Amino acid sequence: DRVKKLINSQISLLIGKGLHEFDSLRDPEVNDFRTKMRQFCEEAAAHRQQLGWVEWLQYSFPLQLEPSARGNRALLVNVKFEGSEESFTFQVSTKDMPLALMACALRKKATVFRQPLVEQPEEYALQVNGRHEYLYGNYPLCHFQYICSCLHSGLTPHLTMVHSSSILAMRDEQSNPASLWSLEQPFSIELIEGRKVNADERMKLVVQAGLFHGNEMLCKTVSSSEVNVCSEPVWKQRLEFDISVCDLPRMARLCFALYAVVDCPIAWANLMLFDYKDQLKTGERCLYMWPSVLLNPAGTVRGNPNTESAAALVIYLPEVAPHPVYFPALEKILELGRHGERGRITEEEQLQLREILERGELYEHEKDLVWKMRHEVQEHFPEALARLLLVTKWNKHEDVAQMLYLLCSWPELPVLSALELLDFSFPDCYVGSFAIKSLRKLTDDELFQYLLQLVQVLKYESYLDCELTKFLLGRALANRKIGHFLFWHLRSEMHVPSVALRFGLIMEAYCRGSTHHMKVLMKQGEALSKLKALNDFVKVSSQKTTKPQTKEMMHMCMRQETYMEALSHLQSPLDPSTLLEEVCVEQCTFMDSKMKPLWIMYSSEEAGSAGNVGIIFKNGDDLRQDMLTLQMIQLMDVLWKQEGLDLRMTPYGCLPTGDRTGLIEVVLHSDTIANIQLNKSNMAATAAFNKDALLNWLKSKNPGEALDRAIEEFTLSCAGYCVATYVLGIGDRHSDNIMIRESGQLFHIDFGHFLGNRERVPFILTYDFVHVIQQGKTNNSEKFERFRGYCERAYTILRRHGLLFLHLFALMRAAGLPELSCSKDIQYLKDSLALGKTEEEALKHFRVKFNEALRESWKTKVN
Ligand SMILES: COc1ncc(C2=CCOCC2)cc1S(=O)(=O)Nc1ccnc(C)c1
Repeated sequence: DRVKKLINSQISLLIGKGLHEFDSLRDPEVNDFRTKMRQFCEEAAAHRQQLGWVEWLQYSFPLQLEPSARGNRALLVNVKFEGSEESFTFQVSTKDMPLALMACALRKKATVFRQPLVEQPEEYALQVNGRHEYLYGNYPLCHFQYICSCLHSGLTPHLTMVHSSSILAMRDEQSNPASLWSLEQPFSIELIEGRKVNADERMKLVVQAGLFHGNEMLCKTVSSSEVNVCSEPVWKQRLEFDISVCDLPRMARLCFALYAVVDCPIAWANLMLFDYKDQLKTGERCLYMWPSVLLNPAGTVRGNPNTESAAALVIYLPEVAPHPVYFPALEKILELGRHGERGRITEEEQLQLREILERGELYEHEKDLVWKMRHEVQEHFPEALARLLLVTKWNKHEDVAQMLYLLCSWPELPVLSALELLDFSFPDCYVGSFAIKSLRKLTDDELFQYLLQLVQVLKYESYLDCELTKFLLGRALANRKIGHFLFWHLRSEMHVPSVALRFGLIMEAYCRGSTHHMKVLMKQGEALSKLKALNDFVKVSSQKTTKPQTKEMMHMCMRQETYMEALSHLQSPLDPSTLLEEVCVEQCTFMDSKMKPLWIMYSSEEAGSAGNVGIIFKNGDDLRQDMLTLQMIQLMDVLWKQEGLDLRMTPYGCLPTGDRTGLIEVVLHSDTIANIQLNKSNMAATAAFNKDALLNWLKSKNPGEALDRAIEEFTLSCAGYCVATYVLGIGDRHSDNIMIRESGQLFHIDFGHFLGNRERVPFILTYDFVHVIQQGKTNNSEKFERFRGYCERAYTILRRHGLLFLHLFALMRAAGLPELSCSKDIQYLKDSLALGKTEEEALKHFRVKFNEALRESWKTKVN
């Protein structure tokens, strides 16, 4: 009671919505979700409380491995022991396991402390200094993301030997405190009246209505009669749909659209015909409609929360029986579908099936053949499940029972196929459950890669308690990195009234499961409060006083006790492994752009060089599209690295955290092309020609022999971003949104416009980069053509995984991004990846675009 009331107020602050509002609804669906999901999450917290010390490391500090390891050389390593400032530098091989390194550290400890030790290497974990990152398991050193980054950057790994008893003390510290088919009457509803309708009084009001099973219409859309415009329109009329009440599928939704005629659209509404407990809905309903900016089937089945102004359509769902009618059980359904005649198929008719299954829209007579051959499909082409599901007649219960009988015997599908089955175009709760079963095999690394999309799938759900929510909640409770990000993906959409109820409930369920992680997340949101307040002080001050004056005004504001306490010693929302220890106030600043984004610098004494990190607080712009583009780029880099192609990419973090608010990870020792190209006086890189400025900057940052590898880092990262921006249609590319690292790595920032946005983005080649690739020479086709090979290679690797990109982009349509909503945007990708052509055909096409970019590049060399 004493702690439960505090935990409840902590949860409420964390999610920015009071838990009392959930109870004020008096909603049974909400209440049952809160009881059931708190049971599931506390069970998980208890399971975690007893975990072994190595399993607790797997929960808190999951391994960050290189993509090639997933599923030789000398190396200097510095190792200290927890509780001592003394350290030991020693040489190891890139192929040695952490155990060998730990055993070597223990021998070099026994020889200094003159004592034959009791502790063994098996009792220790290697922590990365000043990070929530560990090195454990049977993997060679080079296979870890930390050691791998240290070899490229030439840096020395600094590890700490943490004992098993210390790891177990962290676990203890973070403890949680103690029958339908008989009804053959046509489906009908009574459109009674409307409220708060704001429309043109010269026009008349109409109510269109469709019956949907996801994207497909169950029957033709019906329309209401015209009634003069006013705040309270009255109809009191019965609308009949060409479908039997027995034929209505389980996941069927009634979609409404209120509009004016002489074509101004006013509002929309949806609802499920079956409630969460499978009962057919009866009685009067008040539908608080959403404003339209015609019928919207993919829209939310929950009403508009603002009842103080939303227009409300009043409907009556008739009583089709004297008793409540529930949806038949799986046992009753499987028996109907179990009986299903099998006919013999011709060998000439079997050639037509194998061709269209491997070929993708179908013709009317081909669907007839796909359905007839459903049994041969299940047993020889099980990967064609989604084609068959689309040919099934969801408005004819005999077909649906027959399909579900095959589904329950269907072999498990590869992850790529399951991702397709999560699309709104497959709304059956059993299809969704078969897809989740096939996704259970996803590794925590694959899960995390597609986590963003899986969160958008939750918006397509028809009911609060679903298999996907339980799967995502179960994975978040067993891996703290997944839990961290799943929290921030939901927390960032709390300002959207259509998703606030579901996301606030899922966040509450997680907080029951991890009380310690709630405190860690609160500390992060508290920092975000102070950052918003400090960015507001800057947004105002910057437009009166000069940039250097506003900087010391910001620095004094940051030096207040409330700021110094809130902004220090927290986990980075961008990376849970990165600890943000001491704010370096004098190092902080802000951009002179419209939204004045804050650049907050941090340092750590325990972490050293790796502890010096930056975060950019952005308020005013929507960070969702950058986050998606960056994840897509990082996916391309994982795909390329899996084929042994490392193109030296820079997928920095970017996380939306609230309404037009979010963080971006600063990439240090990097500058924009525009700033290097300023060609300033008295500095190192000043050149005779501007085409040299960038190569002279690389020359000053990488002296002598370092330059040759800096040019190769540039070439590889160039080839990678040329392909990525081409495939993704990233336009609006200029010198101020292209940055380069002191290492030679080139990268892109400011991903506001992608997928052509409506024009087709060509392949781009800047001659300023071509000059760096050619090592400052006018003609160097040896180096230039290596670059063209790196490009062709990168492009062909991505095409082999084009379906993965298409399925992921299809799931992202749920997010509501203005430049990603319909098939028109997904078309840009099929064109850029040339997915309908053969490899030699698509490479030939790609070669033409690269040559066309080269002709465009010579138009600036000749000048
Ligand atoms: C879209 O906005 C951003 N995107 C990325 C960065 C980064 C920078 C350096 O490290 C990797 C991240 C920063 C921002 S920003 O600071 O909000 N905007 C900028 C616009 C143009 N030029 C600059 C230097 C910044």
